[PDB]
Amino acid sequence: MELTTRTLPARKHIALVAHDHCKQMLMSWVERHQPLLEQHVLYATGTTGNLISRATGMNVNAMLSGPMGGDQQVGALISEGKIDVLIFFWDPLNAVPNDPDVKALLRLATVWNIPVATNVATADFIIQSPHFNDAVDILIPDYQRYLADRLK
Amino acid sequence: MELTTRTLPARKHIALVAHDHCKQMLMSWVERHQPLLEQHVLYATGTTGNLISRATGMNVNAMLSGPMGGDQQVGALISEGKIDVLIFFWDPLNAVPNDPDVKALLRLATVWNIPVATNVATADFIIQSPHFNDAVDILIPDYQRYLADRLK
Amino acid sequence: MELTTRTLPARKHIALVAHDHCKQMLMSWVERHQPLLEQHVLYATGTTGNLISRATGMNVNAMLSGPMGGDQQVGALISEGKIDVLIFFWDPLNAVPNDPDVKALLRLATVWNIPVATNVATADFIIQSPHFNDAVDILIPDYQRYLADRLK
Amino acid sequence: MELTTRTLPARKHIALVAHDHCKQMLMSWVERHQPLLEQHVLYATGTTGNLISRATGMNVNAMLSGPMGGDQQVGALISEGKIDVLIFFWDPLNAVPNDPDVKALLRLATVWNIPVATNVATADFIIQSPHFNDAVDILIPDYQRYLADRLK
Amino acid sequence: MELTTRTLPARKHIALVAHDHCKQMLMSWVERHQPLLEQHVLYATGTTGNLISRATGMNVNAMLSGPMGGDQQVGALISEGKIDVLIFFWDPLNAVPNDPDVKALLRLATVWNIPVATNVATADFIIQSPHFNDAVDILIPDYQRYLADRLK
Amino acid sequence: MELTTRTLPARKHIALVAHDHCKQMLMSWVERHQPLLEQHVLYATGTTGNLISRATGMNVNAMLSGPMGGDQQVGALISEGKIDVLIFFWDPLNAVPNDPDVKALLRLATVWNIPVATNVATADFIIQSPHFNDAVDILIPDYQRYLADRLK
Repeated sequence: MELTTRTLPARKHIALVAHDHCKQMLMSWVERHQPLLEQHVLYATGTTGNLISRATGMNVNAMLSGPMGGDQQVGALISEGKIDVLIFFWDPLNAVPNDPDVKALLRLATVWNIPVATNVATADFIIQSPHFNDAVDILIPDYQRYLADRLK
Repeated sequence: MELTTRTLPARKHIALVAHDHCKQMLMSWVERHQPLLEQHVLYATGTTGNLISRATGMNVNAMLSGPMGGDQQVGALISEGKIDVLIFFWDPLNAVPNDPDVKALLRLATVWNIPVATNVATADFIIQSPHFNDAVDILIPDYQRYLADRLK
Repeated sequence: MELTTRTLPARKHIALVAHDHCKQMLMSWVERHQPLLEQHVLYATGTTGNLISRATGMNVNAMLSGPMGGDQQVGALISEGKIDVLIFFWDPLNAVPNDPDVKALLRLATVWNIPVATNVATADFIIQSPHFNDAVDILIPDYQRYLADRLK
Repeated sequence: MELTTRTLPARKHIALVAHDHCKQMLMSWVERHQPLLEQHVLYATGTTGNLISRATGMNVNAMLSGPMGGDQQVGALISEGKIDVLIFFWDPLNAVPNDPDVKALLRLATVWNIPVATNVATADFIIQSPHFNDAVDILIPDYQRYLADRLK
Repeated sequence: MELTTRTLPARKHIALVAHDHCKQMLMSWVERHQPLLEQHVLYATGTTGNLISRATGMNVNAMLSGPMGGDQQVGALISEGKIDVLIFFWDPLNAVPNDPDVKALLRLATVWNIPVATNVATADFIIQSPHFNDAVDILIPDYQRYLADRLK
Repeated sequence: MELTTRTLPARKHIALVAHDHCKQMLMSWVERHQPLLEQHVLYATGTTGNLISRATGMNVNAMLSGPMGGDQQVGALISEGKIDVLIFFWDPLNAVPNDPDVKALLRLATVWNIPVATNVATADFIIQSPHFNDAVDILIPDYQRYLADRLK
């Protein structure tokens, strides 16, 4: 598939998501990096988002709870180039009912080539990276040509 | 889980999705019922959408292609009460790349209790039902109450 | 591929299956439509079946419980043209051990093109549909042609 | 859970199933042990069963093809205690459409505790075992106590 | 695909694994077969292995707990040809977090064609089989040729 | 549960894995950062490894091909604390036979909290991160305590 470029802005649109057993883990991480995160645009699934705004006082755009469709809402935003970073702490030790949604979301994040962290170590590596606070160009699939070839 | 209601408008917002090996099967179903479908509002994933509007002249609100995010866009619309009927002809004899997206879409449609058809027989029954062209209430989960329980 | 036709009888052979968290929904639905379900022949997996028979007094041919093989028994009956309608309320908010059995059953229902409802709205539309109490022809794959093409 | 006992007959009801890329393997295996297999009752999925009977002249009770519902037909027979042994050479290297049916089939063979082989090595150890031609007691879930528990 | 052969030594390297609900079963099975098992080399996942040695006094090479990587460690050993027999009593009635690991390990055992038992009935037939203590040749995929093709 | 800590050495042990449709993408990424990667220890699955070394002349500890067990070999080393970073470019637009193996590897990489990149953007952010060349502490599950409770 042919590729094209997209610019991730200096102020990132970050999606924050965590399963219940990983919530306290995501909360700790968000709290120790708050000064930095307060500089970007935050999005989150329903429960996670409300817990964060409650604990940190930061402004978060909360979507629907994951099981109720929040996961796919974030997925759609990503496919629309509305999300630049995805922090998804899914539980690797307890199966969830929205497992397909979880896999679907990660699949799309892979496809659209945006930075993705599924654990703390990766999250720290990402936010400490130089281009986290600067604009940078990434290579994304050329959807227009992808679609055109589908209709030939 | 506490339930509430939502009213499906007389002119239904119908999403039409089909995997490649099912596109001809969907095309034919749409042509056979065009006189009826013309009275409603059509949505579809990228490829399916363009193939239809071209072969019938009907106006279809085409989202991104399934693999590229279309399925999740539809799922999001469903969870937001913007889609009232789902017609999804997925291939039952051929694994696909966006299988998780497929399962996640069907799960949400189940959750939000909207009429869903995954084959021709079900689609025919739904479309021939008396209230297909009428406003009718459906029971939906009470998100607000559901969320509160979560933040407690 | 290669398709032929089957005629669903006026007196439908209906399979009723529900996951625990959805059993009350199914039960209520059955009670509200007992007059009509009174006619037609009813089948069900173990637990679901006995509960219905025990609360409504209707005759129900109960198979093994889902986890014990009931889903596959229904599946087999469908592929053998013994089931005409499938009412399957699977839980979209909880994971189950017989998940593959569930997906397998829905795959076969799709393949054999019979009316399938996975939520109340879909069930209501199918049962309210005019040709629900009539003989209706459905397009089904021609197994003979399919098998012949396998042993070429 | 409650467990009771069942006796596997001296003369076993064997189910033979193989995916397309494993068919030649199953065929050879069958040919090498034909004299012994002819002493038992043979069952198979559509394609597999015909290929075997056409090549060996053996009497095989062929079910529908796997993708068309044969796997579930076998699963049901196992759950009903009509299949005592399962030889299923599935393909661990290729896609395969009826994947859930495959997992569901193996799930039931595990649940109902019957000898199961998914490769030649295991198939050989099983058929060469001293009690392959004898009656053998196996522990199986006690459905009665299971269902009774599910109710009341 | 090119196939070659490997010889399973007379003294087998057995891997023993069991999900929680099946541990008691495996334990008892091991004790009733302790005489024969002592003549072999035993391996097991963290929890399973410790319980066994702490009850039978037998020497068991315990890997990591399954959910922590045990299943994959066993998987690697098999592909490396260091495991000859796999006795894996996985829970067919309860969803586990390491589900993919479970499936991946079973996939590999199938690929490398080693004797595998997933229930007691199969475990008994395999262990009593004549060549369980003899050196036996098995067909395995010829990796050397398989790799060479990949690099053409 | 109980978490302990581990220190990734300044000289990282990097695992490189890619599905066929992503190999060209990984090669390009590798050569683009060869100067830096040259200072670290590289590991990879069969095909990927050979293709890399045979192209850059860098030393690569190649494992078996993914479908043949290499995915689990890598997963095993990660769980053993031998792999510090994982670059896994899996195909998001094409389903693979060793899919369970793929998910299991990703699951373990999540549990053991190591930096994980599934696309180029994530890989670049990690490798461009300042502490990529420093000794860094990461929180990991306290296995000892974990196992202790299991045997309480």
